[PDB]
Amino acid sequence: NYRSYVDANDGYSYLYPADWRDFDFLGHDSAFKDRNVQLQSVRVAFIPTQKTDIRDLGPMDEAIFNLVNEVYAAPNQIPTIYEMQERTVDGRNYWTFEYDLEAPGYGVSAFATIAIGNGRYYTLIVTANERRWSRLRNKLKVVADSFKIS
Amino acid sequence: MDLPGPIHEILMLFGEFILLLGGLGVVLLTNPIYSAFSLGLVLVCISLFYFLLNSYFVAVAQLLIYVGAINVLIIFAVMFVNGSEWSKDKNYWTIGDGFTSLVCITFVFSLMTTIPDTSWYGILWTTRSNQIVEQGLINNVQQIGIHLATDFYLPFELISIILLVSLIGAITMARQ
Amino acid sequence: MMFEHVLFLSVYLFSIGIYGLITSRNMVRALICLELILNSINLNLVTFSDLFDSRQLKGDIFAIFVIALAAAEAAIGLSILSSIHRNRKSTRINQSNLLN
Amino acid sequence: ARAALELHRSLCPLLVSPRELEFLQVRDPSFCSVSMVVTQIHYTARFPDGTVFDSSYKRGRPLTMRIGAGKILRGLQQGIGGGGGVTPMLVGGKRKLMIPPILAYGPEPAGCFSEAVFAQAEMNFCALAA
Amino acid sequence: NGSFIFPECILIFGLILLLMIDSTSDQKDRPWFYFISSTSLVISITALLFRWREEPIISFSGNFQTNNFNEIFQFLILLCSTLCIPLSVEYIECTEMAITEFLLFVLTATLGGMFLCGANDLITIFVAPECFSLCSYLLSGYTKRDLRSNEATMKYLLMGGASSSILVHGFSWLYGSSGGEIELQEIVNGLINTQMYNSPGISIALISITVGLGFKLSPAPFHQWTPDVYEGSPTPVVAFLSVTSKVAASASATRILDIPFYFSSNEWHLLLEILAILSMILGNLLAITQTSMKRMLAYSSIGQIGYVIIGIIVGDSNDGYASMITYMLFYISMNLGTFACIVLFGLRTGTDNIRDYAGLYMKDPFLALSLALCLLSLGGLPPLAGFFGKLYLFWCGWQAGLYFLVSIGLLTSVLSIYYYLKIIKLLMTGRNQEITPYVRNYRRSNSIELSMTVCVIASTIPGISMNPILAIAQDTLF
Amino acid sequence: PPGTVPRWGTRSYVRERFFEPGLTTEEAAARIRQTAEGMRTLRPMLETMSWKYVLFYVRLKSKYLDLDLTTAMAGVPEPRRPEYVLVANELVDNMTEFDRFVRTPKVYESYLYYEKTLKSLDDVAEFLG
Amino acid sequence: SKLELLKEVYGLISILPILTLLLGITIEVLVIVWLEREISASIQQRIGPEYAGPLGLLQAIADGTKLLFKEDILPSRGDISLFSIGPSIAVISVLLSFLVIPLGYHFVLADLSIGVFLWIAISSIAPIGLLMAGYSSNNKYSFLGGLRAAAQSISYEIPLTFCVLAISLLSNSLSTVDIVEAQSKYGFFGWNIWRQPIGFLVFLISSLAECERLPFDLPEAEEELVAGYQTEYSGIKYGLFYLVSYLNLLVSSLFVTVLYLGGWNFSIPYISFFDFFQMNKAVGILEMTMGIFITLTKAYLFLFISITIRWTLPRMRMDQLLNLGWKFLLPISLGNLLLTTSFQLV
Amino acid sequence: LHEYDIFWTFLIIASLIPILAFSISGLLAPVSEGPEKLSSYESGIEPMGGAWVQFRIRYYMFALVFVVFDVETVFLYPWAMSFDVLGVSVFIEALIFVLILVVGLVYAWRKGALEW
Repeated sequence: NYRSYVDANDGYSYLYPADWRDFDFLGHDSAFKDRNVQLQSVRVAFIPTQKTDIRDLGPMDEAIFNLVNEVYAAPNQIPTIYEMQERTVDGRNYWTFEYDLEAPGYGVSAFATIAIGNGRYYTLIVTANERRWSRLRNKLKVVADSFKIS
Repeated sequence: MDLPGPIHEILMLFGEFILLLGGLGVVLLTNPIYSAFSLGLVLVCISLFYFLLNSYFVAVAQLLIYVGAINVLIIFAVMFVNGSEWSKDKNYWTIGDGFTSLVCITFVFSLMTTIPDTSWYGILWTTRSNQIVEQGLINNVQQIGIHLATDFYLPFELISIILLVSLIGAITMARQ
Repeated sequence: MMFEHVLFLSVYLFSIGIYGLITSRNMVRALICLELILNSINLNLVTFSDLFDSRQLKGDIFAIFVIALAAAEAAIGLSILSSIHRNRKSTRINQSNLLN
Repeated sequence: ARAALELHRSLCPLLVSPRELEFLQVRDPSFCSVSMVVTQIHYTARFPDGTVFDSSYKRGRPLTMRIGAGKILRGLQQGIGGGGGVTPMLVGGKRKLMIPPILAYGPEPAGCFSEAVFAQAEMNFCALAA
Repeated sequence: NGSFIFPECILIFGLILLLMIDSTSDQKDRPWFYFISSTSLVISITALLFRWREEPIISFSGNFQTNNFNEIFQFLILLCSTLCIPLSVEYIECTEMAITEFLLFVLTATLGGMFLCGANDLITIFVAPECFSLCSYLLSGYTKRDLRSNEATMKYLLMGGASSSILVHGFSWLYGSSGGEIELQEIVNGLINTQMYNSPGISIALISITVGLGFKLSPAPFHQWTPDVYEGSPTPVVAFLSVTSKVAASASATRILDIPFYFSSNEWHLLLEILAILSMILGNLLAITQTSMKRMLAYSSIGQIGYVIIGIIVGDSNDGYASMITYMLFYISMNLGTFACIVLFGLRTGTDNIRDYAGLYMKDPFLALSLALCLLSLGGLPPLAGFFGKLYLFWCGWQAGLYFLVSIGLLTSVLSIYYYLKIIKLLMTGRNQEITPYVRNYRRSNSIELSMTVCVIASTIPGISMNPILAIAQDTLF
Repeated sequence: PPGTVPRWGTRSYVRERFFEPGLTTEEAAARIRQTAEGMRTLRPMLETMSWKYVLFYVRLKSKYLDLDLTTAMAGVPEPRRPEYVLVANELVDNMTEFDRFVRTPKVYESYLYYEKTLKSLDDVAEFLG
Repeated sequence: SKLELLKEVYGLISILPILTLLLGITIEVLVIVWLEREISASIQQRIGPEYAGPLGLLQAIADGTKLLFKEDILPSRGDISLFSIGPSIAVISVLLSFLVIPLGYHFVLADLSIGVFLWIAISSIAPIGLLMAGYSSNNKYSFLGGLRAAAQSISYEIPLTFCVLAISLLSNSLSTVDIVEAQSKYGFFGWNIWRQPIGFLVFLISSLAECERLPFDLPEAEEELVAGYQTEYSGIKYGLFYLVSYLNLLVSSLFVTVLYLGGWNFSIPYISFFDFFQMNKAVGILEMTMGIFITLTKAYLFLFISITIRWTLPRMRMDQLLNLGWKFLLPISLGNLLLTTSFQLV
Repeated sequence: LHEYDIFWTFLIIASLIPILAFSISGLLAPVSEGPEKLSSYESGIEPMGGAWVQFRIRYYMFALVFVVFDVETVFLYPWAMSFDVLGVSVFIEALIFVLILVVGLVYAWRKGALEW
């Protein structure tokens, strides 16, 4: 929202609002987390995958569902996929989408995004506990509405 | 999370050889206070076994609730048993020593030959979905933190009254 | 040898825990060996919940409960030890067979 | 250990429809679907060609499992609760499956001093809910 | 957020009230809580009356249980506690011991037993036996100035620690071999997707479980702990144990052995049999040579009578469980009657050994008659209830093929007739110069009378009125 | 389509490799080729961060492919086999680094090697057969 | 080939920073003993350890070297079986606690999400070593002299736990770095010592007896028998006990300041020290030394407070100490948690 | 929860520290003191003999109540960590939990257990 950090990994350049004590979770090269609450904002991880622009991994609504329900999931959860949108800001064909992972208690949410440009399929994510997900949704989307590469 | 590398089995064998001597000290030495201190050594070297495997809570708690409270309580207790230095020399007590050292070894042989016939490293492949979840983003004090109260509600609600009844009974009994 | 060498030490403790129990003469030693057996079973339990069952820990919680009940039993037994040593002025276990 | 004896029939089906992941085949759909809850089915598992290595009928009550949370072969959980492109089996339904070896144990067996399943196998099922 | 614990939440409420009253009130408690606890018990029984004819609905996150068969035992344990408390009020009253925490202990042990009757969780079914055993070394030793009450705490705590240890080790072996699973129903799945079922392992986790089970209900090869404790602890807690421990253990055993052990039938059906054939023999021979009443009762009414209950668990195709329920319902009454009579006479005189019951028919004939009735019923004579109990236990159990267990049962019942008729003979006598100066000074004469008289006619009527009981006990599927 | 040959699993890794001594040439040629189609199944388990199997499987398959590669390569065509030894270096250093990039869990390097670890193993077994 | 292990012989571990921490903690021990011997015995008195150079800056290590030789005696009854085993547990119980203690912006030795829990667990292992040492001999003045302290120490960890938890529930973490993270918001308004002073009081009063303050009430009155279970312990033994005492004091001060105060936060929030200038050039060593600076001074304040309190109250007897630890601190240290539950309910 | 290798190195180093110090003292030490050396100090009476000095009757109750009241904390920690993560049900559950032992402590206070 307010700060703007490339995070010097020569790739992404995304936004993160506030203090964000800057953890190192497991998705390397960047992370940011709040203080008072748990299950907080952006993490981003790299992968090598020598394919081309995301439009090659299949149709949008199917390649999105084969991983919002098989990777970003757990057999002790129920996922629910809401709206999804392509970006095409530099021909990279990003795939921004907001989904929920309901659990016995958790119920986390997400605004995942994906790229395929010269960095081979490295993704973003955001999250917050469900009890408060409603009040700051539009604060996190502009976060996801920042992902571009170089 | 994971472990350094081939340094693993070194610490494994070291701790095993320490714990064996610890147990032998627990069971052999006649002076009860030496036995209790060797028991404390056994329990700290098994807390280190718990910590080596990447289970953190059940290690540090086990170190706090046993290597602390229980051992000092037992030390206080050994201040009530007078008369030590019994017989010695190769099964000091009656032939019951030999009979035990026989039946226990039979028990060993049975279980210690049952175990090295089950391909544990093959029983791990058949379950590649259990330890494949991690709930998506969690650390190992929140795993227990939540999964203790989201489905293990009844025993957690129960243990408290057990503790209270044990306290009341202990005070009513120990007091003359 | 992580998953394999530890279990090879469970029995090699459990057995000992029983032996010290049987050949015990003083009450405190019997209680020590009892605690030792409970810790043996605890150790045999935890490793199973680290190889597998990492989605929802089913062993570590059970280990916690076992430790709690072990502490409760170790309290109650010593409390009984207080009263017995009050009644008779010696706690030699194998020299009380007036109930047979 | 390894295979033992049994005896049964199969109620010969139509031709299987793979549906891009497994081998699907339907025999009789009857009453109603099942959510992510405990179920109770009766199975009779084969080898690829002829052999039978277990059957729920070889014991008492047919076993009870969980359809909806990963606790069983991915092939089954796809072919009983209903997978992508496959309708779920009814309460009193009855279906037949041929499980490819990727949705199964995979290319390593389950040993007990003798692997109880041929290494890198792909088996068959005749699953009838109850 | 659930009413399936409310039968136990009421008990918890009563527990908290009983603990509070001693903290707040001064001295108005002694006959007050004596009925305030009975209020909690009868209210819990009324709450359980609601769930008659209910569904097999699963528990909180699927933890303990809620079906018909389990509900039967859940009510039966409450019945035992309701009948037992009036006994274990006046007894400890006439010992100048604190009474509040005794009733608290009894209530908490009953709570543990009630929770145990379900517990399809593999962890709850471990804490609950401790919630029932941790509240047992206290009662079984809750006369500190006595000496025997310490022996029957040492050689009860050591044994009940070792056995629970063996049991939980078997549980750990099962959790391991099962690919990781706790829910009792969901083991035969998980023990298959992990193909390690037919292998060694399970064969060990079956014996290391059956042994820990046996110790809790004491068949012959592990009966060692029972004869001592039953003599060393006060008689009311002896009765309480010898009824509710057996009920809870036999309620847990059938579920822990039938649900997760479909396949191993032919390898534990035999096993339990080896226990039963011994339990109904070694628990009778010694019973002949006894001279103490409590120890003879330990031998006969427990060392043996825990035989024919099991005598159908092996031979069960769900056509027998009704007979187990009926025999338990008969045994509770035919055992609490004689324990009430024994408590009453012992308090009134001050002796336990058999040789002092002489002449008791002449001094007070009502008590002698109400004790002879229950003893003969235990013997199993036709017009009484124990006869029909043993009968319907055999008639379904001979109807299931196995022959070399019914014959032994009948033979050991004939053998058991001996000491019953011995004490009966010692009742009826008039040789004035033989009766010791114990029954000679007996001022003959509420609670204990009421319990003894309403527990003894239930040892004669149901044996002839078992038709509705039978029609009720047939709807058990667990 | 009949059953298959277990071919010496059967043990608890203290019976095997310590107490049941036996390993013949062209039999290690089975383990070598098996850990190729074997180690090619962790890709889904590297997609989702299951950092607890990507260590146990690697340790086991390595300690198995750290003795076969020394026995099997003695039994390839011995007239011309320096390359069949000039591959074991790669096929056992790529994995020795794979084991580094899983201990302190990374993602980029872990997956960049989880392809360049199998890409080689299809060539060690290639010189065998 | 790769016969056994190529890069895994010994070149994966470096022991430089651990030895730097060792040197730092030893130097700080010298500093704190100088503080004591120069402030406690100089309020209305003469100067402290003079004549050891300009001041006693060398006096501390001089006493250390003197104690080094001192011909360890090893009395007859009881031997190396438990004598040398005694103070080892004591010294390790406080030495290992230095792991999760931070010092400044990105200077923690291990993240260790179970950090403060590990500290609480390692704080309750010393009584074992104290009982062992006090019983390693046979005569009195060491058996009961150690029994008293081992017993009274047990009567205080419960308030320690119910004050550490009343901060873990505020920071929603168990690693010190995240604790100071949840505290660098408002510079000093957000400091927990103002948000939960009722817990800080209990923690501070308990810290005294937890690090053996006071073990003897008077410069003439002994440590309740003749000395605190360290009579026969002549040379490096009494040296190690002196150490472990000062180290318990240090760890307690550092933990109370890293919990209830801003750890390495200035009086103005820690992130705000960068934004108001629009650019930074070489803030690395500046922030490192300033994290050692703004943190060690806060604990120094508590060192001085304890030094002053040493000469203001007659430390109670172990007939009142148990009463205070049990019937006074426990109720309020529970009630503060009961309050902060609804306080953090939002 | 990433790398406890620093923890292991610190463990081995700080466990070598005491034996290192003892051995260093032993190397440069005097091989002397063949005196009596069989009596400890602050007892210029050269006394010897005695036992049954326990007074465990009082401190044993303190030890017991502590051992029982300790288990509260290792159950509270998984709850204290999972407050905001979960809802407010765990709040009521842990309140019931802690209140049980508050009642227990009230009882131990009223009836004389925590004494001189």
